[PDB]
Amino acid sequence: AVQQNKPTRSKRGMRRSHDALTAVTSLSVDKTSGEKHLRHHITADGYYRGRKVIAK
Amino acid sequence: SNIIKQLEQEQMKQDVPSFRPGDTVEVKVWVVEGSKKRLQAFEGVVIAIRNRGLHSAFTVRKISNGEGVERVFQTHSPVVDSISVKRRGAVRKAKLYYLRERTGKAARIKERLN
Amino acid sequence: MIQEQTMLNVADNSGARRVMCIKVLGGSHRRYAGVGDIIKITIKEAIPRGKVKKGDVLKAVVVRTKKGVRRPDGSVIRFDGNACVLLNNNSEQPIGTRIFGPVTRELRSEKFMKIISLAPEVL
Amino acid sequence: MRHRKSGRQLNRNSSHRQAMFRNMAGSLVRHEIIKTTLPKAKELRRVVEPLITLAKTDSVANRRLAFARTRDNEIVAKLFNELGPRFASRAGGYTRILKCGFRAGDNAPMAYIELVDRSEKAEAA
Amino acid sequence: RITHIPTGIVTQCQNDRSQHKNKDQAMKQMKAKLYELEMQKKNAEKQAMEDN
Amino acid sequence: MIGLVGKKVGMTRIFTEDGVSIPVTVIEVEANRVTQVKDLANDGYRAIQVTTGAKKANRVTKPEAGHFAKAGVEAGRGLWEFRLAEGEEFTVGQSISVELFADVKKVDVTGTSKGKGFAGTVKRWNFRTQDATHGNSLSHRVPGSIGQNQTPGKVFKGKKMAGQMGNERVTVQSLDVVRVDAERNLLLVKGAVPGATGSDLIVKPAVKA
RNA sequence: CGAUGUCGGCUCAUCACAUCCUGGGGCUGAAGUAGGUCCCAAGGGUAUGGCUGUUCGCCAUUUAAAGUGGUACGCGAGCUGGGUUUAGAACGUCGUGAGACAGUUCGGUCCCUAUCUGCCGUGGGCGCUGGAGAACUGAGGGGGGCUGCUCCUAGUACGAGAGGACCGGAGUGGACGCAUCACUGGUGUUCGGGUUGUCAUGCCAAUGGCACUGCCCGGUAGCUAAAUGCGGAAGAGAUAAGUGCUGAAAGCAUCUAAGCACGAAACUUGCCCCGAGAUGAGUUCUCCCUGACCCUUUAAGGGUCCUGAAGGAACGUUGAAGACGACGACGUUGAUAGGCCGGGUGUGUAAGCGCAGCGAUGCGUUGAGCUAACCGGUACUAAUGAACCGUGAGGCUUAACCU
RNA sequence: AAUUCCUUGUCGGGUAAGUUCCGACCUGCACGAAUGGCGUAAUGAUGGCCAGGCUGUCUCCACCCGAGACUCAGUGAAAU
RNA sequence: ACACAGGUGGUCAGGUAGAGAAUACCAAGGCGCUUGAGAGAACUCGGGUGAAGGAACUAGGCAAAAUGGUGCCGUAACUUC
RNA sequence: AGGACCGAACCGACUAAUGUUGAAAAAUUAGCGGAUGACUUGUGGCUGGGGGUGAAAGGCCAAUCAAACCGGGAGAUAGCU
Repeated sequence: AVQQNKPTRSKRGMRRSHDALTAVTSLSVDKTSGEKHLRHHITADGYYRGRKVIAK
Repeated sequence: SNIIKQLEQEQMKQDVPSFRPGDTVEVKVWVVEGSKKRLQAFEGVVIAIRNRGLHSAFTVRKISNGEGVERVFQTHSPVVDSISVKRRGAVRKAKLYYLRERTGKAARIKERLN
Repeated sequence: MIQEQTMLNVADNSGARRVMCIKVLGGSHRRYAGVGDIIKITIKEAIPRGKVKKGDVLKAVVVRTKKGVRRPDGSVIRFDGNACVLLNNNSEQPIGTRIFGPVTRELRSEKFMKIISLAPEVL
Repeated sequence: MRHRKSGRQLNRNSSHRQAMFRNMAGSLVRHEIIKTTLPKAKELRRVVEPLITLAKTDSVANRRLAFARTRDNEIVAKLFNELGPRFASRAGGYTRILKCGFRAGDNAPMAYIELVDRSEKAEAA
Repeated sequence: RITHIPTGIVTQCQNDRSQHKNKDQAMKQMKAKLYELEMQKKNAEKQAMEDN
Repeated sequence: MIGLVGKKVGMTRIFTEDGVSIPVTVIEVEANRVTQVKDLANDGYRAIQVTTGAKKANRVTKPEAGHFAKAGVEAGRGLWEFRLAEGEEFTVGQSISVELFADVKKVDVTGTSKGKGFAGTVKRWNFRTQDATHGNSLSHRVPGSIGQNQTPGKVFKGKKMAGQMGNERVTVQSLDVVRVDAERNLLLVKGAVPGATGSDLIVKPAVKA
């Protein structure tokens, strides 16, 4: 099964209307270190909701 | 639920004997022989017991006029009048479905004796 | 659940020994006979002399099944083999004058009252 | 349909699953804290916490029953003589799952799964 | 396939390509095979009457 | 007539004295507080609107809250209209209970079927499979032809095909009531009603015989 | 002719009516039962096997009935490949021969990841004129619509007898559909047990790995049919053929011209489902926002400041919801999942120690030990303060009341 | 009949029902004696038919275990 | 044509079971096959189990199921013995 | 003893399913036939195109065969597209 006419560059864009990424809406800031991070994730320097949970 | 647990155990008979598989068991049963209402016995070996509170049941194999009959009973039915253990069997399993193939000397069960 | 091509033993004394079902009667597309149901049959084995011969086509009534019957309280009777009583094709009375093995209350009607006399045991 | 069904298949077969969680349990009891994919960690809870609960009671039968589910005597030692004592009071819920981010190689969601009581002198020694 | 509804005697033809040949051929055999059950009534109502 | 909104607790059975086992669904119909009443004047049709159970004060929204306050009544796990016969009359705030099915002989239970997800034509529509062997080539449970060619050259609307099955409103009609139990807030109907345990159920009297 | 792949079978259908059954009628060489024939009627229904590649047909046994046609003699980018239609070989036959036969016979590669239309499902955007959260109405659309046998009516009507009803009521079947898991069952490589070979944990004992889950035996929850609940309706409207009543034109007659009544599974409703994108974008309830300032080409105009509501989304724990989205529950003022406790269920009397036995083994401790998805509890673990989107009373014209 | 058009010849056997099979008949369209005739134990991934066993082949499908399908990340074709 | 499930002569021959160079589990030794991570729909692929029935399937028992070892007893027509 | 029997290696290729822009321009998985011989296999050699070789299928002769491949006559000829 295969096309009988070339699809336009119109239809190609129309299809890709939905291909776009949602950006991460906003970042939690930690109370201790003041670092920014993903909600519910530890920080780049090992903090989560106050306490240092990693030795790094 | 505790809603269903309470509707069931206002129906459960209090007075059922302990019996376990291998036990030979006579089970009496209201039949309507007409418009009259007789008891009819049914002796044989208990091959299988389901335990589910009210839904609890048990299967009984006998050899009746040269012909094998199982009969499942629903324990807590009023059709079952009474249950009554003749002989106590000594078997390792919970289900004696291997008795279906066997007849006679093979399908003997040891008595438990204790 | 007797159906076309099922082989049954014969409960009566009529002459036959094995028979094969060949219709389930009483409907279009009807799949199964259970107990107390009429089926058309043919005779396969038959003992050397007796009322009926091999190849005879006639009716029977199913009186025991392995699948089992059910009773109103949830109880099941299963048997260990499928079985039937041979009948005349037209009157639909029994041919056999004795009946071997136990049978059931599901027969208990106007029609098969002759059998539940002759049975050794009704369960 | 999987209406009301526990377990995660994890794109493996039952004998591979079984053995993974044997190794992964053992790794956690040795080190008290591992990095692993989120969904594996969540299924490591349902294996580890039953061993810790087993070792609250010492016996011999229990030791052997633990050794049937670990196959490592260094582990059952540490379960019975170091974590049965530590979590004597605690009624379940011995393991914490923290989410890091995402494994560079294949963009998988990662997560630490530590034990709850961690004074920090039993990974090296 | 012609068939006589009174008796039960049938015929065919299908040697030909043309349906109309096959029909008028099978009409011939149907004439013959109804003439043949004039002989088997005629001959069996001699030897009915001639036996007694 | 109106009916009530309950909850499929689950199934069990009732042995009668004469022998029989009746299989029953159990339906908890804790009592249905009327909120709103509708009337030929304002709404253009006659109907009540009822609620049941409890929401938690915080998990209610401000536009819900005000609707329930207006009536008088504590908030419940949703809302549900019922139309009204000639002569029937309910004021607001007027807890209807399962005593309404005291005299009633049959009912018409209605809620959401279980959720099978994406279902194939065999499961969904009872399409009979094809041969498992004698040469079949990647076509054991697929649905065969879907038309003709060229006339009419298109597949007709409402062709039975695969796709979502269940999770849909469903009625069952003319279920015998076995027991009503005012004190435990119950209702035991013979047989089987749609939905999972926990699902909500609109129970009405039988529209038919 | 720079290809429109063939009979039959499978799967899935769909329309016509010249109706096979069920429904309504008229005539009968219609006593009754049972038939014959014609008119209306397309709602639903409308076999299984033996033989053959077969369609067709014959035969067996059912059925209320096994209707006739159209759709590329419906359906191979859906299946099959028996038949026919390549190359091998053989028989009969024709030909001097190569070879040939709408003669027969054995054997013989069936590709395609779906762009557009269409169909089944499921979302995003915008719109519906301030924004939000609920519940509805119902324009329109879809599903469903089958029927047997037994009993009463009654051995009454009918008939010389043989036999034997309509009309109406009651019960129990077949087939088809929807739901469900309480029962009977199936499954249950996540629960328990037995057992072969072998390797390991130092060895004994006890365990584990591998051998299709090694082979087996039971089996929880879920899913499920063979399991068990329910369904087809009554009724109403307007009609078909048909039957009539009054009744002229045509002093009578006439169902018809005016007028009036009946009249069927068809039609419109009644039952079930979808349904305001019904752009003709409907209704009802509740909730939220009640600030300054400046400029230009002065208008449903542009900008700066303070303000950020209702609610929403996002994130997390998740679900009898699920391809993904979506839908539902919960997020510490918390039972949303995991663990934990207790129960339940399943397996069937663990290990260890003791006793008996030369030993395998047996007994005692012991209905022991273990026990998934279940029921009931329990904040032990994880569901974080926040941030993010969404504003600031909502156009003009005309009328009707209220000032 | 690997040969018979008419032909599903006729008769018998086997099946509830057998255009195939087996035994016969002879009306051999158009068998026939080394382009061999008629027979034949054994042999055959050879053609036809029947029976026991066994079965999800089917009545009529149900559930389960794995690999893809689907979602995310990286790479990235083709006929037309 | 590829870092291709194909093809390629000769030699060596450990343990336990076993007739065996078959098959299972292992030693010596060597590998985890150069995309992963989730999910647990239809449908397809490769497997397992199945109530009652048992070839009714079909062109045809195609496919699947079943049979299966050693020793001992016992074994028909027909036969070129 | 045997163109004897069962059955691995080795030689083959009957059935099915998969694959059919493949893992593969003929394979894979599960079964299947021969397996002391008219067997099988390595190395080297001979036979050449109207010629070879053929337990014969018009089979094979470098993925090509009712007349190989490479170059030449050669811009063959084409009342056809």
